[PDB]
Amino acid sequence: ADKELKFLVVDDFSTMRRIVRNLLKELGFNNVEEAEDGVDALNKLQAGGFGFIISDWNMPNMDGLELLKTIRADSAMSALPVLMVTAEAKKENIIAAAQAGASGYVVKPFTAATLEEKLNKIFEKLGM
Amino acid sequence: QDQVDDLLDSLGF
Repeated sequence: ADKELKFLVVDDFSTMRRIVRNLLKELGFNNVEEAEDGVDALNKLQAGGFGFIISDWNMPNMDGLELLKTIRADSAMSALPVLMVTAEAKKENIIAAAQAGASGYVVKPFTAATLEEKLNKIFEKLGM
Repeated sequence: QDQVDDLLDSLGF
């Protein structure tokens, strides 16, 4: 993947957004923006240029799964990589993420190494 | 946990 790939980090908890952003920076990905929920995220996505989405599962107004579906059903954004982040891995949620088209699924908190590992699995799958 | 982990592994997550 290109070091300048533009990421959108979505979470209603500001501290977690900062942490994910810092983890991305640690891996050399500096082009990162933030959104506080699914609605805010879609609003900023309408601006264009985004190449990767990392979204939390539980957020008000529009949660992670709802954001993911919206992206996948949109003609311009349908192929965007989306890594889902959750507080707890659950069978039902995992199957739901698969059905909706999640590129990845990871439990927080996670280290830089783990993030790197999840991103690389997605890049490889997508030939990025 | 073992099962959750195997599910994730099977799905490529």
